[PDB]
Amino acid sequence: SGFRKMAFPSGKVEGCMVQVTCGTTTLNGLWLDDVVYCPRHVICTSEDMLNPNYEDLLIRKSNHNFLVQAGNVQLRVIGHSMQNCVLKLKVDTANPKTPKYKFVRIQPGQTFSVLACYNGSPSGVYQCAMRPNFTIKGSFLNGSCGSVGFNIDYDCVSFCYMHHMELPTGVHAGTDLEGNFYGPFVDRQTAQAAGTDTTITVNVLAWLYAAVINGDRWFLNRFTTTLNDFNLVAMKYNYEPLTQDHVDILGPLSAQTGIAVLDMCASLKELLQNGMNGRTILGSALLEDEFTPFDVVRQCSGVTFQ
Amino acid sequence: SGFRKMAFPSGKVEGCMVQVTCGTTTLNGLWLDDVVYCPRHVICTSEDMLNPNYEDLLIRKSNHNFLVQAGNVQLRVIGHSMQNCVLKLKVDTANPKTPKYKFVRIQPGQTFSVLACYNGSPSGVYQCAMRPNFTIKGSFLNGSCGSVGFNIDYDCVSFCYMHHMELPTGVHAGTDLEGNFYGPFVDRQTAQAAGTDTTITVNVLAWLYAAVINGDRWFLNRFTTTLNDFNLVAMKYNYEPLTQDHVDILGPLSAQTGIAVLDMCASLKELLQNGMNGRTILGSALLEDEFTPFDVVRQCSGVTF
Ligand SMILES: CN(C)C(=O)C[C@@]1(C(=O)Nc2cncc3ccccc23)CCOc2ccc(Cl)cc21
Ligand SMILES: CN(C)C(=O)C[C@@]1(C(=O)Nc2cncc3ccccc23)CCOc2ccc(Cl)cc21
Repeated sequence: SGFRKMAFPSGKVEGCMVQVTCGTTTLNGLWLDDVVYCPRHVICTSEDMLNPNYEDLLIRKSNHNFLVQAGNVQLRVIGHSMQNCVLKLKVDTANPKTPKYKFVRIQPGQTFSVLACYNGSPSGVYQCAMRPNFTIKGSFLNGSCGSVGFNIDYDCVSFCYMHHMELPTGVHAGTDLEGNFYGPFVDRQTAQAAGTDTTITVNVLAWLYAAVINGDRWFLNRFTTTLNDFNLVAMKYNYEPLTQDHVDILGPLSAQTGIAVLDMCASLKELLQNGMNGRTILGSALLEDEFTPFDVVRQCSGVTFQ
Repeated sequence: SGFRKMAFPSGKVEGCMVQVTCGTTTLNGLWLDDVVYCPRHVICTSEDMLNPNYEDLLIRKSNHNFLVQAGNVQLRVIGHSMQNCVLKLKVDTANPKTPKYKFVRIQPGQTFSVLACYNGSPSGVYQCAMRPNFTIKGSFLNGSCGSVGFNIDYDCVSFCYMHHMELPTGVHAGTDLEGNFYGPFVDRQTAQAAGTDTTITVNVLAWLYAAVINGDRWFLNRFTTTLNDFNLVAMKYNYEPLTQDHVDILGPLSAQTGIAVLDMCASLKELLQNGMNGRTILGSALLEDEFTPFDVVRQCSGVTF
């Protein structure tokens, strides 16, 4: 029993973290096989940050301009190419610690672990969700660029995020490992703002099921609702609408706890209306939305605590 | 910017996790050098746990009764001994992935990362604090025993916890790596209950400093308090007393933010007597107490491992 925001063990990603230096810029790279992936903005030189022409800046670079360091060993860059907003540095050594991996593009509401790095050295690991506005609420200081988001499912690392920038509100933006940004963001210092963030409703419902599995029940009620009436109330609290796909994915938790999805939806409807009244759910006074239905099933047992 | 509950990178510990099987019981072991450490209750069946004589159960065991598996390789147990509530299995192979390490006993309020494991395989890493009642509010299912708690200092792993059991309230109990339980717990299936938990006051203050570093400052007030008047109020709300050592350890955060420790205490004093009033601090409606002053400095400065 118990419920924690749990990150995947970061060891498989730690053995891939390297330091990439281009001129005065130093950030992190992900060394997989004989390729080092990093944000392409490592090549930007002060006046090439408002409107950088990356194709032109990269053409002017040689392999000898990129300094790649893996621990206390300097890797030899033998090629460089760009794929969207990610720079790929071909090196003369395959990473002997390369895990089984894949590059996956995730959708909002999905969770992943972040291995925060500085100068190619891992400093911390935390769990977060891709917000509906395509930002992540990370914890990153200058030098964290190139830090990666990942999931580990059954021996294989799925790389889903690479950190590129911090927006004016302190939230973070990045790309998948193919260099495509999540959200309407660009790797330019031009005026950028995240859209108004909203609550990942399916994740709140999954977390309420986790609370019931862990013995919490005070928020439960005898009501049920239609999916449409629930969505009408939820959107008034900046909660995202719940689709039939979300109701289906909540099915196993519904079967495990004996609380139908729309029965739980009526409990969430009441929680939004009254507040918590000095009570907590899984030690939290706010509704948690960074646990997917998959995370709750992964973390929780097969038998519900009665 | 941003503030997250952050665990140490778990790689150095992952290379030490092995599966230990004794009879029908399977749990996790920590393979360091040529020794596998695990909870001694792996020698227990079902009746044994009700009233166990571990010295007697262990004497009846032979090295071949212990099945130790590191990945898909079986390790040969060549010796077995007990140190308090931990079983030490001498193996014929030193772990080539043994990091620089030490065994440290932590105090309540101190934080550490937990590498939750099942069948010697790491499944998750999370950060938690040793509660003042010596329990940890972990997330553990059956098979998680032997999962370890650790911190990292420079390139050295300090092992501070090994999971042994779950109490009736769902909170967890375990030992240091020398087998000594944290708290008044015993490794037996008997009526046990954690004492009433209290809030780690120095950690709340550190988290308030982290909020000020991140621009969240609505709770700051003009007031200050004495350490004695603060403690009188804190005791009343089931908050741990704040000592001069805590005030000293909060010194760098005080210097960085320009808010004296006793100035921040008057802020906490008001938050306790009045609540948050519909506001949040670092996105939380409750005061967070699982970040030490060192965790806040480490995160709001980027110390790497
Ligand atoms: C991984 N999880 C938990 C998801 O829900 C992913 C996701 C989803 O709906 N997420 C979204 C939740 N809520 C709000 C959102 C706003 C904008 C954008 C997405 C939002 C992503 C989109 O495609 C599907 C399709 C099918 C299912 Cl079952 C889920 C999803
Ligand atoms: C290093 N270089 C070349 C930069 O320009 C990085 C930078 C950035 O956001 N870095 C940051 C990441 N994450 C956290 C941070 C915290 C504080 C301070 C900075 C942080 C800073 C300037 O604004 C942009 C704009 C667009 C892109 Cl893609 C990157 C950036």
